[PDB]
Amino acid sequence: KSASSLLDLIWLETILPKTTSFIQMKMSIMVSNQKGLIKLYFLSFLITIMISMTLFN
Amino acid sequence: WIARTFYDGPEKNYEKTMAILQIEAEKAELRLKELEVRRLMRARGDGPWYQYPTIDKALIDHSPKTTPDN
Amino acid sequence: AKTLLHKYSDIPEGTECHRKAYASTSIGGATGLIVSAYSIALKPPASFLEGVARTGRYTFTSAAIGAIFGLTSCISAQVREKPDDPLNYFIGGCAGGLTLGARTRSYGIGAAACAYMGLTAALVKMGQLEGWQVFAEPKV
Amino acid sequence: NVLQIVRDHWVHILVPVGFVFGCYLDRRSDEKLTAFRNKSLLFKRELRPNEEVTWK
Amino acid sequence: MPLVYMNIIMAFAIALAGLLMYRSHLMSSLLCLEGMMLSLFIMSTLIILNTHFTLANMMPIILLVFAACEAALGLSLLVMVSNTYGTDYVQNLNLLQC
Amino acid sequence: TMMSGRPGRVPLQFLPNEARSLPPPKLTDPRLVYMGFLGYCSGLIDNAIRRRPVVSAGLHRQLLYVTSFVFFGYYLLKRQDYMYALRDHDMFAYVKSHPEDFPEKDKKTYGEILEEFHPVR
Amino acid sequence: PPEPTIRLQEDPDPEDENLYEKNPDSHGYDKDPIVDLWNMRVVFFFGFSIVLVLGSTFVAYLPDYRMQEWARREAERLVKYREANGLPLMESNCFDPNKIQLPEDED
Amino acid sequence: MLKIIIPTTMLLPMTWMSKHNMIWINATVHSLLISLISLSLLNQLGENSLNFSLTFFSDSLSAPLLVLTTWLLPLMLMASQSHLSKETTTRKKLYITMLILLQLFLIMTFTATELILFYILFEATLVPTLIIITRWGNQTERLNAGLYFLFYTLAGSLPLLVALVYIQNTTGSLNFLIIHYWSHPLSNSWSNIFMWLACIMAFMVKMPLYGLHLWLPKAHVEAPIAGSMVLAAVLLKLGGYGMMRITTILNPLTNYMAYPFLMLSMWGMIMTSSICLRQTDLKSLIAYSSVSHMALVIVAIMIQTPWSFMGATALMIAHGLTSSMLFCLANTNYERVHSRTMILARGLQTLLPLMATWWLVASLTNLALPPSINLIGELFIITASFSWSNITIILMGMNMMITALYSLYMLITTQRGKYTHHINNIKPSFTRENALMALHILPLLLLTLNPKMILGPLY
Amino acid sequence: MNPIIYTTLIMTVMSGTMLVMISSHWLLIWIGFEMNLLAMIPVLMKNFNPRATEAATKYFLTQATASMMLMMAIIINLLYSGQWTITKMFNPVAMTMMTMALAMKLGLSPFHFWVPEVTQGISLQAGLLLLTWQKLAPLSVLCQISQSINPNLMLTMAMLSILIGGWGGLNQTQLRKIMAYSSIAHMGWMTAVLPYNTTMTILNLLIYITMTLAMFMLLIHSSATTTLSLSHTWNKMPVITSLMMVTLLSMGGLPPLSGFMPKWMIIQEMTKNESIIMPTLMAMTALLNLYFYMRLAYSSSLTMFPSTNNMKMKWQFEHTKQMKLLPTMIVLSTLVLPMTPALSSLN
Amino acid sequence: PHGSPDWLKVGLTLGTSVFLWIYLIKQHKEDVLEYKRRNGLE
Amino acid sequence: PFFDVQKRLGLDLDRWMTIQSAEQPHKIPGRCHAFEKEWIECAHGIGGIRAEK
Ligand SMILES: CCCCCCCCCCCCCCCCCC(=O)OC[C@H](COP(=O)([O-])OCC(O)COP(=O)([O-])OC[C@@H](COC(=O)CCCCCCCCCCCCCCCCC)OC(=O)CCCCCCCCCCCCCCCCC)OC(=O)CCCCCCCCCCCCCCCCC
Ligand SMILES: CCCCCCCCCCCCCCCCC[C@@H](O)O[C@H](CO[C@H](O)CCCCCCCCCCCCCCC)COP(=O)(O)OCC[N+](C)(C)C
Ligand SMILES: CCCCCCCCCCCCCCCCC[C@@H](O)O[C@H](CO[C@H](O)CCCCCCCCCCCCCCC)COP(=O)(O)OCC[N+](C)(C)C
Ligand SMILES: CCCCCCCCCCCCCCCCC[C@@H](O)O[C@H](CO[C@H](O)CCCCCCCCCCCCCCC)COP(=O)(O)OCC[N+](C)(C)C
Ligand SMILES: CCCCCCCC/C=C\CCCCCCCC(=O)O[C@H](COC(=O)CCCCCCC/C=C/CCCCCCCC)COP(=O)(O)OCCN
Repeated sequence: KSASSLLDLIWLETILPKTTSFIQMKMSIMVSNQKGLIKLYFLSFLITIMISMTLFN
Repeated sequence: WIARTFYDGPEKNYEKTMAILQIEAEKAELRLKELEVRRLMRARGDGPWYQYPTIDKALIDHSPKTTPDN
Repeated sequence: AKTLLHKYSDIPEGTECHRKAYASTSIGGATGLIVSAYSIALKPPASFLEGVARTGRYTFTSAAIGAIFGLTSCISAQVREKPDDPLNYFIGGCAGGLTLGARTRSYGIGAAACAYMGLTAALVKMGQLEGWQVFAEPKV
Repeated sequence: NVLQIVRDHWVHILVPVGFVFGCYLDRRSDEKLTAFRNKSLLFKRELRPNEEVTWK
Repeated sequence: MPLVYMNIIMAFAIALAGLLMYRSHLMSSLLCLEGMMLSLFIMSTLIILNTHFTLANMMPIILLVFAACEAALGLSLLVMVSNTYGTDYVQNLNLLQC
Repeated sequence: TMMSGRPGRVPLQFLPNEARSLPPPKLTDPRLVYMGFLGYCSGLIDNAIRRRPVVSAGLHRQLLYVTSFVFFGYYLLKRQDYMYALRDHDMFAYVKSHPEDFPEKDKKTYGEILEEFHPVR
Repeated sequence: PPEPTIRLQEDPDPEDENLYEKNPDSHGYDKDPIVDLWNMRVVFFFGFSIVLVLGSTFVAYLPDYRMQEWARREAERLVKYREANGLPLMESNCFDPNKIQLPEDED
Repeated sequence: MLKIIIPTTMLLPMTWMSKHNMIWINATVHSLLISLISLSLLNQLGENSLNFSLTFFSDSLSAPLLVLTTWLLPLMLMASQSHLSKETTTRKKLYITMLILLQLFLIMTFTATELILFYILFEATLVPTLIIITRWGNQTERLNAGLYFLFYTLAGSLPLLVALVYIQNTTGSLNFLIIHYWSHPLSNSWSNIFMWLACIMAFMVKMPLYGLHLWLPKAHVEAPIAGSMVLAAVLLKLGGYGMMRITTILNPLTNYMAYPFLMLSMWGMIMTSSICLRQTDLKSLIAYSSVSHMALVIVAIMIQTPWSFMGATALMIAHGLTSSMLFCLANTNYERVHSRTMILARGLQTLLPLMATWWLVASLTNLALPPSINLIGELFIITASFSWSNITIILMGMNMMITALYSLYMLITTQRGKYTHHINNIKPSFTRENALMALHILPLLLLTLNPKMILGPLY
Repeated sequence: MNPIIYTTLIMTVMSGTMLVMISSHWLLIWIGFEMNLLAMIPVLMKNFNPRATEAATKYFLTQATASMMLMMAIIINLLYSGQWTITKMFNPVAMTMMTMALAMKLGLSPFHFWVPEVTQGISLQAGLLLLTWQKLAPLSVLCQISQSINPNLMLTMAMLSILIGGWGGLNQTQLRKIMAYSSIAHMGWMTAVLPYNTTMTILNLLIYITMTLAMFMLLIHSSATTTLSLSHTWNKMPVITSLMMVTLLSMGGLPPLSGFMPKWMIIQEMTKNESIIMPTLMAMTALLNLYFYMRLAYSSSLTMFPSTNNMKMKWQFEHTKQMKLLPTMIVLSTLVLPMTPALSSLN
Repeated sequence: PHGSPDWLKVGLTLGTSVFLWIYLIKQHKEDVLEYKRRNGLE
Repeated sequence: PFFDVQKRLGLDLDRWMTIQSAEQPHKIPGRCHAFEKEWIECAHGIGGIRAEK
């Protein structure tokens, strides 16, 4: 109950591997989900240029 | 018989290890010295390394320039 | 820029709780505004009013997260009488994570935030103490 | 039958040849580490009448 | 640095921001590129004429020519895109997605 | 070490004349043997890809591969040795010309140095 | 539902093949009896005969490079010397304090 | 040292050029000859080491591991020759090539006079094992197992590399001899704490530690017989060898930092021993037994005393041999049954008596029955831990009790009782399997006659 | 197109890159960039379809904007110092604009968006050329002015590129998008060592170019552009799949393969300058790239996917066109780790 | 398809390999001689 | 990176335009000819770091 299922099969699995897998999947989905509209990418580029000009000097 | 036909004398390993230790010590000191030399040359720039190019002064035209004050 | 960094760092750790909380709230608000701008640029949800509501929510959450962290870290440092201890920063960061989870209303998110930004705050405190450089200049 | 079993059993000579070549290469690497031969304080020795090196 | 150079850089930045806005009309993207080119030509000409860099007078015209060639290329591309859709709307180019 | 601006450097010279004062690598150098082995592996892969008997399809092609690999490896080894010699020469010259930044440490014996002892318990 | 209920054209799962049915004295090495027998013979000769016996004898009679008997004889002669001279066997200091230069405190 | 490496490299050309029906015979014969050649490395000195050259050196810690690695290959070939019968010649040669490459990488890793070369070979051993697990595996989960067995390792090993190069920037040399002779104490600082962690967790992940042991049951279950043998016998010992080699520079910070890992190992040995009691899979049970033994080895290494190191070396050698034998016996059962479940096939002592004797001997030597070297290592580690603290004896005794319990449980469930009625394909055990068991077990009972051969450099 | 026209355009691209590389005047560098961009478009639109045209127009827009900001940076640098030579950039406002322009030309984050789109739109040969040859000129310009870059901005962009490539490559089933994200991650690794050592940058460029050439040529040989299409390759040329898996392991940074050589050295170099956190983050992020490489290898050679009946006919034919440099590229991208010190040749 | 060994290509390959080997040996001999001359060994 | 073909061959493809004080047509001087000339001879061969400092 505790040694085999609760810790070995569930919580030790939940902490290191499963959390990493979930976080990486979420970040990959968020980053890659771009509809292909150059308007959004260009606005993001403008925001990044403004941030670089106002932050790195 | 085994020691005679398979293994060399004790001194062999002793002096081989001495030579190996000497070589590795020289390598370590040379590594530290090279790192320090790199740092000094990059910081000061007087050394042969990290010599970034400047304008060549042979390109300058030394002739009257239609105006006395250059 | 680094004006907020100077304002936050100049204040001593063991004094001026309100000033530290104000600086942390300002930093959090700026970060939340930046995140809101990025989200709006990449994903325009439905309209101007929905977008401004989203920006306000994100900014309040981040400013809110920052406010909780600053007040807790400074109070722990003062009452424990042992400044320059990463444990106080760990406690403050994890309290901020608990508040973030309460805002998001998720026990798992709250616990994960507590752990993952308490560790981050402790690491930042250790780097400040030991002088670790994230962006090292060219030494050699 | 010679020149017939060789075409099938010639692979059996590879490993012993590798072993003797490895012994030769071990001596190869040994010959380059004689900078302190007969020079350690523990085994400073006078050479025998018909001896040139202490160890090879 | 006088105010004229600052205003020219401001015009260039405004043209770049308009290019990055992308309301519609990829033709407007080309127009923003050409406005950026015009600002660059004006600034380069003013700087070169101010300092009496005699040889650098070659610099502006060359730039102009090259940019115009670029413009031509872009125009051609736009036509082909329109030749598929019938309009030069930006949102029609959504087949490729990250 | 950025030797791009080292004074008296010919721009597009693979091997400068002064490199001729260094001992050339032997024809039995292990690095040359590894380059020949890489050429042999490339020949085997070429035979495998084109659906040919891997070991005995083209002897001329494999031998050309090995020979070209050995040639390029020899010249690359020459250049590498020259560059390392240059680096050591520059480092030694800089150390010699700047004695104040490389002082001679006072030699101390372990009998006069107090090192803290940490028991293992 | 006109589907054939077959997802794909696949070979049936083959049954296990017995090495004993087609060839008794099978030795479990190969389906070819001669190659099987020779594989068994070389395995037994190079595992049990060559390595297990000759290697064990070689390890058993390895020369004393660890210096066990040498250390025992050195200790024997050293104790014989110290007992005769009245010295107090092994000293507490591993090094002579005369050649150790302590740092004076003056505190 | 090249007298061992070059024949191992020549093993490849020989296999490829070998006749389509003579690969196994040639490979086994020449691997046994190479093991006989590598037997010469056991002749060590009470002095520093056997420094062959600038690149490779030998030690009485490296020598038994090298001998075991050279000895394992013929056994792996004999075990793998069975289930690869219906397999094409090219792919069988590829399997033998993977085994030879793994042996060559391990042999070069165990000498490794320099730490960066040690890291390079220690991480190069990963690729052949991953290929073997993910290619010649039966279940559909093998791929997942491979992923685990990969990433866990890298998750621990990538920081180590950074630490390693950092040390070379500060110390100036990563050679083991210079590192030992020029070792300096570590100040109790946050930076030194993190350098300690970076140097330690890379080897702790592969032992594995109790917290980081998840990959091991998957990798051992889904791998083929040769993969299980090489994972249990040699690949687990790389972490211990690395820890014993690298703990020299970590002092005196080891005293403070050893506490979390000591507690984790001392409790995880009990946890895994108890897990073994309730297990429906033979391979999983053997894997958890391996985890328990390696946790004891971790405790020994962290205690950092001469008796600790001696017991650790003896225990690694003994555990490697014992786990390889247990996996071989389980695979022999599986090849007849095709279910890999303990409760399915029962009463095998009635049908296969000699295999039952082999099972009994394997269980006894896993049970740490004196005067086996398993017991020698266990007792040395127990005594060193008692010297470290008198309260550890409770946990150690509990671990011994549960170990005996689950070992005899494994023996009784599969060998004793009444046979399964509907199973009728249980053929008599072949000469190959019996020879494999004998070649696994005889070295243990011969090494118990000369324990000092496997007690390490601190003997 | 006419083969003579294609040869002329390829030579024009190469001549533009060489003009960028060998000229000491900023105007000539800009002219070389313009020539390269002008000659690149028809190569991208060799196969006529709406996808190719869309990819080409996206590429044209991005490169024109990058060239225009490059020209503005040159103008500002001239304004604050009457210098046309490519040297220290003098002005800091013109050095930040010179960095973003070269970043968009290279495809570094946050200007990475166009790379997957253009790579997916164009064919395999155009993708090979775009991802291999189009990196020489901007990297050369960056190496020349490396001492002028602010380490903060360049390192931020490199770390962002690595993170974005690693995350975005996980969600891809198309091979061209995978290659584009791999290129983004490798460029991020490349530019993270520019402030410290340009030799490491060039070494990483060479290794990445060799690995990408081998990978793209293997993809061309087994004419598959998706994961499932590549999954059918084992049934005809299994050796191609095995070589592909070895190459993919090489690009994952796994030792003792060739791809481990750059990263290692870069980390080593960055440990000389008292930088520790960033290399660790880079390695932990490159674990993601290795993950999706391993997934592709799983689907490619380590498992046998179901096939189709018609494949039997493909068994009766051989490739008429063969690539001569593929075996050499594979060997160089797999087995050159023992040759590491040769990097002292200032490659 | 149905083709004989192209003796032109075989001859070119053998000639290229032999020429490269001869050039390499000559270059090595010249390098040893030059190094001995500059360093004053023999 | 920089392949100095011009310095290897002595071609002078674009060095004539790099600076203001390099042979303008009809000897027309730059507005800052003297200052550029002084700064260039100050920094010739010295190297970028030392020239800057
Ligand atoms: C530490 C370094 C030391 C070790 C070095 C290791 C590397 C060295 C070699 C590097 C590569 C060069 C050679 C490989 C060419 C590939 C050709 C091949 O496939 O083999 C078939 C061929 C025989 O087959 P065949 O009758 O020609 O027709 C069958 C077709 O070829 C094809 O038949 P098929 O298509 O019907 O069969 C399909 C099969 C066929 O597919 C393949 O086999 C592909 C080949 C493997 C890919 C190679 C990648 C490049 C090398 C990477 C090495 C990585 C090293 C790092 C460690 C990590 C390991 C990945 O593919 C599959 O089954 C798919 C699944 C395979 C499993 C997953 C993939 C794992 C493969 C990784 C292997 C890596 C090591 C390769 C070792 C050499 C293998 C030949 O094998 C050979 O005969 C050539 C082997 C070498 C020749 C030895 C001759 C020398 C002996 C005389 C000279 C004595 C020397 C000493 C001098 C002094 C004495 C007096
Ligand atoms: C079937 C029933 C039995 C029938 C047979 C009856 C006969 C019984 C006899 C068998 C056991 C009874 C005990 C008798 C033991 C006497 C022999 C013993 O004394 O020799 C030992 C010798 O044994 C060896 O030392 C141990 C064996 C070597 C271990 C290597 C294993 C073989 C290599 C295979 C690969 C390794 C794989 C594992 C990797 C490590 C110890 O010798 P030692 O007192 O010290 O000194 C030797 C003499 N000196 C002084 C001159 C030096
Ligand atoms: C998950 C399965 C197992 C995986 C491996 C787990 C083992 C790794 C754990 C590492 C050991 C602990 C790390 C640091 C230990 C230092 C000792 C410390 O605990 O004691 C006090 C330290 O005080 C507090 O602990 C401050 C640190 C608090 C922040 C740490 C977070 C606490 C819980 C987080 C656990 C998560 C770890 C795993 C992250 C992925 C002493 O106070 P002080 O004398 O002043 O400091 C002495 C050290 N100096 C000299 C360098 C300054
Ligand atoms: C992936 C492995 C590498 C493969 C590389 C391709 C191999 C085929 C190339 C064929 C020969 C190319 C050499 C060119 C001939 C003459 C070159 C000479 O004129 O240039 C010199 C320089 O020579 C070349 O740079 C050396 C190229 C040699 C590349 C080999 C290094 C590979 C890295 C280590 C991996 C081991 C690979 C071994 C197998 C190939 C002068 O350079 P310089 O004008 O003053 O400054 C520019 C360079 N800076 C800016 C960095 C300072
Ligand atoms: C199976 C998964 C296990 C994962 C293992 C991870 C544990 C290792 C520790 C984290 C990585 C640290 C790598 C550092 C490499 C050693 C270099 C070093 O120690 O030098 C320090 C650098 O120390 C650091 O910078 C370390 C900062 C850590 C940054 C990365 C954080 C990663 C996660 C930390 C939380 C986890 C802590 C415990 C993890 C245990 C694993 C479960 C000195 O820096 P300087 O600037 O040169 O000093 C000058 C002034 N004296």
